[PDB]
Amino acid sequence: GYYDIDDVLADGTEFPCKFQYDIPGLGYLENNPGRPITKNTKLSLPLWLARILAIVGPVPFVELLPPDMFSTKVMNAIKTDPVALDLHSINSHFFSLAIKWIMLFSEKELANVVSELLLQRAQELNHHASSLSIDLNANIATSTFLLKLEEMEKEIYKKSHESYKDTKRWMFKK
Amino acid sequence: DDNTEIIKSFKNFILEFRLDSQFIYRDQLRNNILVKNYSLTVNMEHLIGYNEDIYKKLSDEPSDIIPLFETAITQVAKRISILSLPTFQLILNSNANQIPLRDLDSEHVSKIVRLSGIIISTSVLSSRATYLSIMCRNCRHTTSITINNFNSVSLPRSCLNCGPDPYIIIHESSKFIDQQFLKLQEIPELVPVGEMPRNLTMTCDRYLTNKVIPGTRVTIVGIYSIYNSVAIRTPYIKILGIQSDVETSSIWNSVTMFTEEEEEEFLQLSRNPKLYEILTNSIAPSIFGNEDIKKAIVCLLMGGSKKILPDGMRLRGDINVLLLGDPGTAKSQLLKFVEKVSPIAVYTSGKGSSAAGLTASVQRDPMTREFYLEGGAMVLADGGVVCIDEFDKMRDEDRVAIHEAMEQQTISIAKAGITTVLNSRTSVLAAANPIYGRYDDLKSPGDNIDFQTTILSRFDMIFIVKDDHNEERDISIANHVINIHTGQEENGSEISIEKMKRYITYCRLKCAPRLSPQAAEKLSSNFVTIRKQLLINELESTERSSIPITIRQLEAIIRITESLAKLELSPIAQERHVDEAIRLFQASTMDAASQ
Amino acid sequence: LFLLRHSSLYDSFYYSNYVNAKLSLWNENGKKRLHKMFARMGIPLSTAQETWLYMDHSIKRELGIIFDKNLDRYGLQDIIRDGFVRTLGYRGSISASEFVEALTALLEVGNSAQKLTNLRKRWVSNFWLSWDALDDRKVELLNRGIQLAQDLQRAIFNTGVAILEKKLIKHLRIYRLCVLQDGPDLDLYRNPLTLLRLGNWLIECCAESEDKQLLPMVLASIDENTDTYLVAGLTPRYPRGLDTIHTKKPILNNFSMAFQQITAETDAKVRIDNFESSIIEIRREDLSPFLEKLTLSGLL
Amino acid sequence: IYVSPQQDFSDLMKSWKNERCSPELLPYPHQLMKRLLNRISMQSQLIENISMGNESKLPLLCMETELERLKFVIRSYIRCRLSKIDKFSLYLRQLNEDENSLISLTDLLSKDEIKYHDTHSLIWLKLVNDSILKYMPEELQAINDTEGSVNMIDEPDWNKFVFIHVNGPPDPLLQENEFGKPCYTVTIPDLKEEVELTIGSIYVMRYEVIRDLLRDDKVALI
Amino acid sequence: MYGDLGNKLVLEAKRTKQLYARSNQDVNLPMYHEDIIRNILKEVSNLRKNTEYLKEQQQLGMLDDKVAKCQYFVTLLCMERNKRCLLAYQRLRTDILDSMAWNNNGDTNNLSHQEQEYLKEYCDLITDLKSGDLVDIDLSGSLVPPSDVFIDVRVLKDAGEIQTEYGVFNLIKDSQFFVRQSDVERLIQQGYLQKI
Amino acid sequence: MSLPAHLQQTFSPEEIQFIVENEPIKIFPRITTRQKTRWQLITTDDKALNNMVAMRSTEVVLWIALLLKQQSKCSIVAPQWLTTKELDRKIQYEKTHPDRFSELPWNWLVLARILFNKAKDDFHDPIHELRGKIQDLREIRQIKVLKGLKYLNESHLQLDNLSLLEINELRPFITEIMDKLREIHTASL
Ligand SMILES: Nc1ncnc2c1ncn2[C@@H]1O[C@H](COP(=O)(O)OP(=O)(O)OP(=O)(O)O)[C@@H](O)[C@H]1O
Ligand SMILES: [Mg+2]
Ligand SMILES: [Zn+2]
Repeated sequence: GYYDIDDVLADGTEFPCKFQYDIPGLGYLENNPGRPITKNTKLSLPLWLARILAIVGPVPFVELLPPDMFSTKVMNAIKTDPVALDLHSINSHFFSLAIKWIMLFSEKELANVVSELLLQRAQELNHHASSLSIDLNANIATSTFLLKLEEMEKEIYKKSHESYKDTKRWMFKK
Repeated sequence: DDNTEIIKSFKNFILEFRLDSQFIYRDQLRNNILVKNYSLTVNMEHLIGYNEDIYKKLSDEPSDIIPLFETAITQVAKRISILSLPTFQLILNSNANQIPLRDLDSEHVSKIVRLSGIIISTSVLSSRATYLSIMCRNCRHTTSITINNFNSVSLPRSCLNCGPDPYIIIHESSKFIDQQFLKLQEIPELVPVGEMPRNLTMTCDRYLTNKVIPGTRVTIVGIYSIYNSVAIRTPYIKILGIQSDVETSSIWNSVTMFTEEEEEEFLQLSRNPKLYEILTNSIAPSIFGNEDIKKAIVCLLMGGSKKILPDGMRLRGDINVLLLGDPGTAKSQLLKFVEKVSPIAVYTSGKGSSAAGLTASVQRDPMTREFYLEGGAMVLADGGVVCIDEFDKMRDEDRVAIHEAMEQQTISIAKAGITTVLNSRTSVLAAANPIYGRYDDLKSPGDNIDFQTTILSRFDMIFIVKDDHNEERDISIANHVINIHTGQEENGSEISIEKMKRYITYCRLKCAPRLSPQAAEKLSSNFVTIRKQLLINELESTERSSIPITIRQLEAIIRITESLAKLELSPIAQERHVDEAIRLFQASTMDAASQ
Repeated sequence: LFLLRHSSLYDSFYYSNYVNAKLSLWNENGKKRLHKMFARMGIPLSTAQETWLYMDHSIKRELGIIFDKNLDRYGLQDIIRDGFVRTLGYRGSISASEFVEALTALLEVGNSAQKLTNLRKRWVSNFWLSWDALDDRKVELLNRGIQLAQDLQRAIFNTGVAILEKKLIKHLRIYRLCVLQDGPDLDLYRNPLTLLRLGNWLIECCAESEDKQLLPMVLASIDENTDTYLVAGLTPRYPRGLDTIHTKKPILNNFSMAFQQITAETDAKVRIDNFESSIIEIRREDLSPFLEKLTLSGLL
Repeated sequence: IYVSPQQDFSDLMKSWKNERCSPELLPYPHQLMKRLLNRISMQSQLIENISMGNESKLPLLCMETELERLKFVIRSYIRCRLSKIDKFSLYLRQLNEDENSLISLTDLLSKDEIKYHDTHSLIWLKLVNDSILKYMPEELQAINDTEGSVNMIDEPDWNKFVFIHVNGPPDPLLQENEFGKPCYTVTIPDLKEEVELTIGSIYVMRYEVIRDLLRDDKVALI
Repeated sequence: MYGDLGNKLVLEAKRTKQLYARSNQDVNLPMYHEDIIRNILKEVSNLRKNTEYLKEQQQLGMLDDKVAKCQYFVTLLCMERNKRCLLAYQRLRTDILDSMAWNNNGDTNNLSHQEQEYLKEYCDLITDLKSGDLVDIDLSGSLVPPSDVFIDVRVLKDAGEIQTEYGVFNLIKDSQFFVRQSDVERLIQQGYLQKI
Repeated sequence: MSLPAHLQQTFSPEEIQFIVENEPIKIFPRITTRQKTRWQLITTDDKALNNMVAMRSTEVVLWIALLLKQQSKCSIVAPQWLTTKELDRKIQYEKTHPDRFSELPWNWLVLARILFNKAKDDFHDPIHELRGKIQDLREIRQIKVLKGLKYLNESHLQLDNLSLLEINELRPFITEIMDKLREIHTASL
């Protein structure tokens, strides 16, 4: 969405890039201002800039290098144990960037890996959302799993938890 | 025979108990199995209400019936979660009268008891067996054993020729659980006349392990039993439930133990326009005046924010406060209150302390002959506040043993082979007297203070409390104290100790403000002016200032600003907090230095 | 007994009007006598102080037998009575007397002319707490009421102890008088209900007993926030559970007539707006003339 | 085609549920809503007439309660429609601007809805042009641009998953399956898959594929 | 870089949305971030100046085609990003304003004057809608279905003998009514009554 | 905006109760309205109400029946599926068929909750037994739903005989997870 805040934030992450031309007066992209940017320079640009620079330019202006969030180590960790993995630390907008990357390069290995990860994680997500506390007189696991959730998973969990909580409140309303 | 009937009775309680329109225990079980917590907490008032006969059995012979209520829970859990799982733990809650720790004697052996105490030590987890696979040495016959951890079990003595004790355990096919040992000391007030506090050994299983830390008051439900280690047995308590006022799990890991309903209360309180006034008034309601010291104590309890720079340097985020003054000022009472409000705190007297008593000490185990490390006051207070009273009576060496733990927040040891760097992130609140007992204005400030500049510079704020005889103030204090002696607002002007402690925990684990550029420019200009003021004062007097102003004071002002911002859950610290921080610094440390 | 099923067997005897009247628990000899009674009944002190639910069940079952032989010796025989107990499945059973006590406690402490109006508004507010406590869907309110009732009875016991130890009761020929001026918990007695609770406590102890002539009592209390008294005449009561021809006859409360007569005759400034005509409000400086005229009236 | 008040209420409820669960903005049932509003006014007048004049107590209570129920249903329906118009304002403006498009707002919206659309669009455009757009160059000064990096016009989620109940006809598309039960056949072009929709069953389907069945009333969203 | 301010503004917008979701009943829009918006618009102004300078240099300068294309593309993208962040923040605030306007039948210092005008004329629009053919329905009514015909209610704050359309109610503080929900639904909404 | 965020894309439990309360139910009138004023409704049929006779089975809307029961002027006749024996049979059917849901009505939970709350003296079986049976059935169906959630995919999914309240509970999780799966798959091509 254009007005979706989460998407605007996601489009602001930095991705590695490598310029392929000689463009004077583009230093501000690099740390230093007002200096020519020589070819083969490596620098991290925001997605909203890097993507359009990569598709526009024959040789485009930049080439996208493999991000560290889609490296072989991360894929192996995803495949080994999806539920235990801490996605929030890898990137807070992992799934959105993954979908954007798949669309940009149309690679299906990543698509299958991400789909399996999402399904397996969603199983435990629903397990936790369905668990509602009770007060006898009138925890740790839930918190540790919540800490690991990505932003989109955190929205889905909130919605499902509220739905379950509303149904339980209606059914047992004295 | 009777065991099956008992199991059937406890299964019908879990399947038929409704107080209104919700099955409390059936739903608690399903919700626990869904998050992988194989246990059920049952309130004994509910069991006395379903069938009093079931309670009579559970209380008459606890170590025989509790094992039969666990299997009932397991059967119901299988029926509820599996469409045709270890043995479930039973955690008990009770409201029976608490027996004093020292009143437990032969009359309570093998009975359910409730008691309170202070945890002084915790052991490294051990592994107990729950399902052994065994084999015979000679004929190689395979069998299994099942064990419940309720003692009144050993390998078979005769095989099923094979000599005595023919069975060896097959470990790769057995299953084990967790076991922990705890030492419980009685509360200081409960102790009888002229008696040292007494200890008691306790053991917990599975989901009751790693629930407490040394130095926290707890309430225990368990079984007072005995184990043979002549015709005497050493008593111990088999824990069946732990209740504490400290969310140790939240403090060690993330933010936890706060319900959304509880969390909502904290946000509402933070939104109060005058939370600063309420917190200041809530500290020591029974001590008159001393508003600046109470604000300083609020800032010390709140703490600053710690930063780890990319190069690795760490910046202290705690605030240290010194109270120098004349007798009768209520410094010791303020320290005793701060020890009681803070989630973690230790009250120690500088006279009755030592370098090893603080920090950590090296001890030899009499059995293994191996040296190990035991934490002292500053380790026992890690993540909290240490109240060092009588700071002037401490010996020079024992005081010198505190510099690194006060500044770098680490305790480097190199003794008896043991070589390590522990962690001690504590705030020091110290009370002291001048050399002559009273701050004598006639003599120079270098004569009333025996503390060296190195130790003094480590304190963020130094308060030189002077007792001046003013008739109006004297009458006011007399009236206040008489009212205290002969004589509950709780109307938005003061909050109880429990709520304040929980709010401190929430703020510490939820906020860590950062300075905005305007605050940075303001604090930077103020530091330049203060340093110039010390130089003009020094040029005037040949003597070198006894109260120093180094970069540590700039960092202290930053910490005070950040604590004031954190008090209101504000992610950014603005000038409205910088002004208050500068005012407090001028009221304490520049005030002390000016004299 | 005071809240037998929600407190210990010890506290029920300790905080009971009748038991305190017949044993004088406000002094040390009374505590010694109560401990002797418990020792004779065969109930360990530790067992008695245990809460009702978790008390040893043998003694709980035998209580009727143990009480009936033992109580007559100590003069506490009339404790035996028949009442109404209501149980909701799988919940604790509560008696009518304890329910009424909880409701009254919620009414009392549930929570110039401007302050008076504010106080009356607060009591009108408490009315709805007590009204809610009557619904089985609201049980937390009832438990809250029982807790408050225990607190209030403890406070009344302490105030009565302070009154009796100092001998603040003046025994005039027409009536008894007791005026509180510097008590520790004097904010409690602005409510007529709490004042009547204390009045009943006093009426039973050392007034119902002692073989003294029946004399009406006047109880007054002060509040610095408004500098006025809340006087409250109280009717005397015959020895409890003593059926007799004279006890059969009822005793009326004449304080309304005398109070109105004196107010009309003197420039009293008395407020007689309370529904119970025996309770009025007086200014700090008018109580002495009012009581002098009361003694001289002779219509009490 | 009017049948009876009961049928009109049934269609009102069908429309309410479909609008609540659908991802797009369904066409407005002009005739049904006209009939319903007129009946509401007439019934209110009848209730007032009767009340102006003890066995008659219960009937009045029932009539008033039924009026409250009907008013609530219409209120929720209209509120949901207004919210959807808010979300898809630029999309509907785009529909109207295009002349090749078959749909026209006078058929897709009522008079109140079209008035709300125009007025709210004008108000919001005024606000944003004052606050932001008046500073940007002439190129980035359009609130509806589709040739930039990101499309500014939000379209309905065509492939959203929605629970459906197959209730059959009140038929050429109908057929039978191996087990002999009546069923419908639909194709998901993305996956090239053909999915059977047997009658009396509940499915979680994409909206695009079952959209025509929903329009013809063969299925109803739950 | 060139979108840091926009990112910060969107972060503040996210915080506002999270606060709105967490809050149960009372919601107050945070103070309009005038300073950050001023900085963002200033940045857009410098970007426009840069574009003008680039065009002038291309008209008379040694600049080449590829270099001009790249710079003219990087400036346009930066302006687009700033515009998107600004519009997202403003749209979130406007959505919350719409919700508030509908919650009422039809402090303010936080809003900027443009938002104040928007809210005023949006309430005018809501009332105009309510006046039309949907008069018999209370468009700004309750969205919870009617369940009970008669309810017990309690007066929460003292007020005179308010004369509502349905009748006269003597709103004495701490007094209960047995009335029909339909009549007293507005009073409950405002806070003069409670259901209990 | 016009519609709160918690009512978007889904119904609230009160909305489901509102929908359920329009289905017909059987009642035993305690009054004789039939003539040998008059109801005038517009949302349902009014002939049944105008023709009532004491102790004669008749069918009316559920909310009218509840309103009448509130006045002790009618006794609701509980559905046939809400007897002990029928619930035992349904429990057995659930137990023997791990891969399918029983053929309970699409409003069994909501109607059970409403009738237990309102008409406690109109059942021919002890209420506690019926509550226990409904709880057991709910647990079995919950196990089945948990097992069946492992087959979410970018294509259709089928949950036959699942009731309205359960579908309302599960609508957000199912719909959002399947939408994300579809988005990933579509991005793949
Ligand atoms: N407002 C008050 N100010 C000062 N003392 C108070 C106040 N209220 C109570 N006290 C009394 O202060 C006494 C405690 O001593 P205090 O803490 O004041 O000593 P200190 O000045 O810190 O110590 P030292 O006299 O050894 O230097 C207690 O008896 C307490 O009754
Ligand atoms: Mg001291
Ligand atoms: Zn052998």
